[PDB]
Amino acid sequence: AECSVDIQGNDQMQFNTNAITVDKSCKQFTVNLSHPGNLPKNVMGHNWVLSTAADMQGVVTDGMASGLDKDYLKPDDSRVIAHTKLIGSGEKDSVTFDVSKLKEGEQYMFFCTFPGHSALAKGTLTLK
Amino acid sequence: AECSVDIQGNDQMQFNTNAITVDKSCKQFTVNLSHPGNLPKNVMGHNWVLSTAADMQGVVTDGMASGLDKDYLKPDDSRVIAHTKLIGSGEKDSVTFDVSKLKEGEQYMFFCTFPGHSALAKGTLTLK
Amino acid sequence: AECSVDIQGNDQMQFNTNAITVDKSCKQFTVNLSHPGNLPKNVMGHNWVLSTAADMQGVVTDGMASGLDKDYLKPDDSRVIAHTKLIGSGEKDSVTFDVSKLKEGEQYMFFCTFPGHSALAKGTLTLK
Amino acid sequence: AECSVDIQGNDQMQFNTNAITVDKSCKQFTVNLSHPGNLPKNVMGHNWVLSTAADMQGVVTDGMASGLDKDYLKPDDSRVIAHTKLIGSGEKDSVTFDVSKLKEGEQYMFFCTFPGHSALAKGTLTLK
Ligand SMILES: [Cu+2]
Ligand SMILES: [Cu+2]
Ligand SMILES: [Cu+2]
Ligand SMILES: [Cu+2]
Repeated sequence: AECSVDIQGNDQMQFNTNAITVDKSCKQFTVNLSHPGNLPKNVMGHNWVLSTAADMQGVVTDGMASGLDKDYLKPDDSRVIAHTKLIGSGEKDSVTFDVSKLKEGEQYMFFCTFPGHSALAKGTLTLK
Repeated sequence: AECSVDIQGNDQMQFNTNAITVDKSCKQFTVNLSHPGNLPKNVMGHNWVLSTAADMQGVVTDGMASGLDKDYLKPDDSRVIAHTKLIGSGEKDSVTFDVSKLKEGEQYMFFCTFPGHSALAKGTLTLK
Repeated sequence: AECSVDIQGNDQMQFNTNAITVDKSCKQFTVNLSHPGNLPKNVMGHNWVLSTAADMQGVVTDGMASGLDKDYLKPDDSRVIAHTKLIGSGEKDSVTFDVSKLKEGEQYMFFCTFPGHSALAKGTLTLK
Repeated sequence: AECSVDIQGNDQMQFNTNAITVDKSCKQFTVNLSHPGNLPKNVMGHNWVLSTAADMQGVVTDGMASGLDKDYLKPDDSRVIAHTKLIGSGEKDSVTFDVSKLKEGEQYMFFCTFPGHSALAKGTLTLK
């Protein structure tokens, strides 16, 4: 709703939304991430990473290899189209990206690369 | 925001929120349920049912035994503090209840009784 | 035992195993799927689909959108190495595939494509 | 078989079984829990906790509130029949409990109380 959306990751390992639609008339899109819980990020940390559906698995695996101090994301990973930092309850982070990076007819997924969170903390994103 | 909350159950079998806090000032609390996907009621129907944490297994068990035709809810189930109807994508329902029916100190859960849905589609609710 | 395995998917959305080793000496491999429970296909159907971990997410998304008549799988989805049928309480289905469809140094996943189940009904398959 | 069982919690948040049968003639029952993968206790610890299916939601909730130094278990929780302690990969722990604490007929669930894991790491236990 407009060119930005507010996403929350909570203490049950879930995102409040599992589907995002990005309007073609948006030059950029902004994702605002908050964490509505009471748990630290060493325990229940969440980021919002975006890649094609096909790349999801790879990013996730490489990322949990990198650890906390690297936000569970592989540095200079060319498959991550856009991402937030990893936060804990009470923290916030936003990222804006170019909608011209996405393309009509490809399937993208967004998820949390923190170990195992991606089973539930994921959702589709489409250019519409 | 105020004495009411908007909950949405989607196609990935989840609620947008897994924690609700009802303020003591509320005379009545309202829940507005929605189904943002595009899957039908028979495949992915969702309801919002409230019971003490203690009663959740029974309501959910007795409920899935009841069937689609009965919104998967034991008719006249006494353990059910409040509930909506089961809806499919595109539909809505609300339920309002007296806060006098809840008590401080007790633990309640809200959940969906459509077969298997309460594993992910559930949450806590407290009178604070 | 041999080049086959017997797997059950219950009314709680769980397969009875998380991992399947496929011995390199088998020419064909056969999975015999059963569904212990009282819930029907349309409500709790279970299939066993196999793909590389990388292709899984897309198989799932595309299958969700295919409908029951299609066993929630996309017709002629080239990413599906093999699959059973969607079966409900009390039914059985088997499938046999050539182990040459499999390469080692590839991670495989098995899962059910029925709406919302893939988060719980999944496991790994390794050509060992 | 007989009076013990060996279960594993992996790095995908899954137990290697979803059902356990406790022979009514065993006088004590021992559960051996190990943790295969590569991740640590704070990112993916697993404990083995047993309670009636009724009491499960409440033990799980009071548990995550208890913190990692309490193994995500409320102490002296009268609802916990038996439990191991939380362990990371590479670890192991056992618990032997008195089969006279169980009653045939009544349903039991075992599960991990680590934040958001019980949704995936859970199963039933029956006295036979
Ligand atoms: Cu996360
Ligand atoms: Cu539901
Ligand atoms: Cu299934
Ligand atoms: Cu665990």
